[PDB]
Amino acid sequence: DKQWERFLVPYRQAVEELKVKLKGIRTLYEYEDDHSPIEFVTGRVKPVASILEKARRKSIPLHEIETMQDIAGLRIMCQFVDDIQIVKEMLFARKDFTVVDQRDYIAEHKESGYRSYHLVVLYPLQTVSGEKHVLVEIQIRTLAMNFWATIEHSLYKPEKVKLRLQRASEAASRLDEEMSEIRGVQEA
Amino acid sequence: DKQWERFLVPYRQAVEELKVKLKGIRTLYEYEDDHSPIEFVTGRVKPVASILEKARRKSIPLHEIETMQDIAGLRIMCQFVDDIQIVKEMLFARKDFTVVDQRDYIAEHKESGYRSYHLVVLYPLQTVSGEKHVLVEIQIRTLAMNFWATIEHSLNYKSGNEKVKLRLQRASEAASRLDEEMSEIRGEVAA
Amino acid sequence: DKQWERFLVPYRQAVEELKVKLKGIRTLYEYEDDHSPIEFVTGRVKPVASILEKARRKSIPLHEIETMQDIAGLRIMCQFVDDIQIVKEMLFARKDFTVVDQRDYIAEHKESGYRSYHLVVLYPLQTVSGEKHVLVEIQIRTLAMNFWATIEHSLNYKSGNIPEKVKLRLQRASEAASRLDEEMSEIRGEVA
Amino acid sequence: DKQWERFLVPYRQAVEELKVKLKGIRTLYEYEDDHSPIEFVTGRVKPVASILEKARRKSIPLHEIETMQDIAGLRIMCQFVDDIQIVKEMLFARKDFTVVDQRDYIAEHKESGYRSYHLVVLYPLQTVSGEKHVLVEIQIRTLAMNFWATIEHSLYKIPEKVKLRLQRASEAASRLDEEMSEIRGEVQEA
Ligand SMILES: Nc1nc2c(ncn2C2OC(COP(=O)(O)OP(=O)(O)OP(=O)(O)O)C(OP(=O)(O)OP(=O)(O)O)C2O)c(=O)[nH]1
Ligand SMILES: Nc1nc2c(ncn2[C@@H]2OC(COP(=O)(O)OP(=O)(O)OP(=O)(O)O)C(OP(=O)(O)OP(=O)(O)O)C2O)c(=O)[nH]1
Ligand SMILES: Nc1nc2c(ncn2[C@@H]2OC(COP(=O)(O)OP(=O)(O)OP(=O)(O)O)C(OP(=O)(O)OP(=O)(O)O)[C@H]2O)c(=O)[nH]1
Ligand SMILES: Nc1nc2c(ncn2[C@@H]2OC(COP(=O)(O)OP(=O)(O)OP(=O)(O)O)C(OP(=O)(O)OP(=O)(O)O)[C@H]2O)c(=O)[nH]1
Ligand SMILES: Nc1nc2c(ncn2[C@@H]2OC(COP(=O)(O)OP(=O)(O)OP(=O)(O)O)[C@H](OP(=O)(O)OP(=O)(O)O)[C@H]2O)c(=O)[nH]1
Ligand SMILES: Nc1nc2c(ncn2[C@H]2OC(COP(=O)(O)OP(=O)(O)OP(=O)(O)O)[C@@H](OP(=O)(O)OP(=O)(O)O)C2O)c(=O)[nH]1
Repeated sequence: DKQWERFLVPYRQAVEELKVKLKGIRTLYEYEDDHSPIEFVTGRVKPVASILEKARRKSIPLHEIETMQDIAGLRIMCQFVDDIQIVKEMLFARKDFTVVDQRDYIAEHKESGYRSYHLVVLYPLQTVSGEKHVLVEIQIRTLAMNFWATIEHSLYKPEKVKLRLQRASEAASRLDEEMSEIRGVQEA
Repeated sequence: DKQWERFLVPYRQAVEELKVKLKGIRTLYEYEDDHSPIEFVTGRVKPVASILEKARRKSIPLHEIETMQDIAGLRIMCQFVDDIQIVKEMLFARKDFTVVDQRDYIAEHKESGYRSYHLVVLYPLQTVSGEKHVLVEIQIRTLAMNFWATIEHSLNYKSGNEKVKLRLQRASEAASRLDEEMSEIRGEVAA
Repeated sequence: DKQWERFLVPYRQAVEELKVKLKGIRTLYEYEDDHSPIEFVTGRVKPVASILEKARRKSIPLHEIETMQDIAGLRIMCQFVDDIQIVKEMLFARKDFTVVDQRDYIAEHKESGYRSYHLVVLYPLQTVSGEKHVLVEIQIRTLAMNFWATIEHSLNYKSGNIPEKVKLRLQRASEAASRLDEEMSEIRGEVA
Repeated sequence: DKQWERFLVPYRQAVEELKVKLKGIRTLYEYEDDHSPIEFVTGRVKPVASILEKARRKSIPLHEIETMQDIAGLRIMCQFVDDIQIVKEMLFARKDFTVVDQRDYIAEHKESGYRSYHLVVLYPLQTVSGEKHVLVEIQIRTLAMNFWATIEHSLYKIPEKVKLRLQRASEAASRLDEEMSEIRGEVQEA
């Protein structure tokens, strides 16, 4: 299976560079103190097994899984739902990649209960031969959404429970709105 | 402060080592692939400013701030409260260090609402002199408690000044219930 | 002095980024599994101390310290001198920055015998406040040159000033070193 | 297959941990106001291919490869040959592992020209199952040795005249090392 691992080399690289780039955004507020809209950033390559599986599901020819948009992904975590908008601004203003696609599951959460902002970028990768472009999916979401989705994604490992899970999601969504509301201590 | 810097180097070394060690557990659960009892591992050394400040408001003579327990600290993050217990039992079993204090604020949350399991270890550090020991506070919490704690902590960090506080209190309670509901949903899927 | 670390934020950032970008070049050879022209890659942000010194020397006003070429630097270590050309061409082809200066102290060694290939680049750091370009110096060396340069530098960190019997020579050291590389290149040549 | 991926997990972990432990040693000198005996530190685990070919060469029966001493290896580089003694002491004085073997190829340098000090330690990895011990081979060398060792290791790709030029290249490096420390001595007298 060296075949695919050789294929994923530029995806690994793309992710590592984007980790350093985005993890450093936060670092900019670190010497003006303030409040940073970014709490932390994670990154990952879809494991080969998952890549072939999803390509069948959405019926993609092995010759064109490049068009699969989340072989490489990064995840940005914020405190408040209004930070997501701010982070959006940045990623759009950036010109070391270019935004290609977007899916707002914060406005219209999924039937599962799932909430996140997904923006797919086109990352220009420098290689020994020339210049490749790989699709990276960045996912922006609050800690609350991240709490919900991390547990739900795991359960991967019954209809009564799909419902309780959807209930839990919105419970969590209210706890979001409540902290943002609480943030009205700005009255100082 | 070049003097301070020499004081904090062992603590930084201690965070870095434990960081790598504890991500060993996560790393290991990726193979034998069930859900890892550790989601994230972070670590920080207290900034000199906060070291002096925490010192002031607890007496602690500036020649005895080695007794301050959280100069070095790691935070461990778990999906489930069940996962915390596993992580707790792993730490007590380790030979690379020694537990010397624990404060269970999951059982009895603080007045502010804060929940977390706090474990204090004595970490041995090889040096150029001989062998140094340092106190490192390991904090364990769920994604849900981590959500509350991060947000409440930041708000407090702007000075800290009423009815807001009681809403924060209830907020912790909501999160606890979300935690409980997810545990129930878990054993429900056993079936 | 808290002004300095805020000043240096974009410098470490840029260094961190080129570090990951360059190590990736190496990585593109553990799969190809042939010879990689890059063995190691390091980076530094000049200490405030060194920055201040270098400012007076080069005659750089402190409010335009930005014009200093190596506040941020990276260093790439190669096996053979020929590897240095392969990396030079690679760097010149990259479009995530642009080359603005080069100094070939390999062909024309410095007085004290220091050898290396320096190229200075203009790096496009994205930030919240828009963009920003930083001058980053990339040094390129063989292991052999690296050996000499490291040691000489550590010595030159004794009062700066230094005897002329230790000055009987490290150039001779450096010429010896230069000949080792010469030899190693030749030896390699024997492939048959 | 995956029975290997599982085998190497304690080795990759022990490497990651020692990497952090040893890199930290130089950091003790960033405010020591002295010179650090460690310049840098590298780490690797042996890729399965390499592991197999070695055991099917040194004639090691598979079912006990965990006797093979360098499945996990770190490597310490120094400026001077005097540093190597110093680091060596530290390593011996450490309590987070025990030294169990040693090969001084600086003292007695191998037909090829190979010079470096090899230290073998038993590392007590805390695992979930308990406490595993794993053999890790630490290699200490000067930059000079490293320049030579690195190039020669890669020439993996033979003429008896070439083997000899290489031998003399090792010597050349060794002298240049000695000249360096010599130069270093004269510097101290000032
Ligand atoms: N502030 C904050 N950070 C969190 C939190 N949870 C996780 N992190 C961090 O997540 C990081 C990176 O994501 P991780 O998924 O845990 O994976 P990593 O093992 O760090 O691999 P990666 O670095 O991304 O290749 C961090 O540090 P770095 O990678 O930057 O360095 P450091 O790792 O030294 O802490 C974090 O501090 C959190 O609740 N709050
Ligand atoms: N070891 C060694 N290095 C040398 C020698 N000559 C020049 N260099 C270095 O070159 C560096 C970077 O490029 P420049 O100094 O700008 O190149 P030059 O234009 O030739 O120097 P110049 O501007 O004329 O003084 C160094 O880093 P810095 O010292 O500035 O910062 P650090 O110690 O952090 O590495 C050097 O130490 C030498 O004889 N021996
Ligand atoms: N967000 C939040 N965090 C809390 C709360 N209560 C305690 N913690 C934390 O507990 C810490 C460790 O304290 P412990 O010594 O384990 O227990 P305590 O006795 O309750 O603290 P104490 O000794 O009284 O100060 C922290 O680090 P430090 O603040 O000291 O340093 P940092 O800013 O790095 O987080 C906390 O922020 C709380 O009500 N909300
Ligand atoms: N460049 C170079 N390196 C040498 C030479 N001789 C030995 N070494 C190395 O020594 C290694 C480990 O040391 P030991 O096994 O303890 O010493 P020995 O008993 O002499 O080797 P042996 O057991 O006979 O094979 C290596 O790793 P491995 O090769 O096994 O794998 P890799 O380089 O990928 O790590 C070496 O390459 C040499 O003549 N030139
Ligand atoms: N926890 C959770 N995550 C969800 C849910 N719905 C979608 N996501 C995720 O969305 C992913 C990628 O986003 P998109 O492809 O842009 O959005 P969609 O088109 O809706 O996905 P889709 O085509 O339906 O699969 C994920 O990574 P992958 O699963 O593909 O791989 P991994 O989790 O390992 O990263 C998700 O897990 C959900 O209901 N719960
Ligand atoms: N301080 C110093 N470092 C040197 C010198 N020559 C080479 N190095 C190296 O410095 C490295 C980095 O040191 P680190 O402490 O690991 O810091 P980093 O730059 O962030 O690397 P890191 O990624 O953390 O390992 C190397 O990475 P690796 O490829 O080994 O691992 P690696 O691939 O891991 O880089 C080196 O080979 C020198 O004269 N002085």
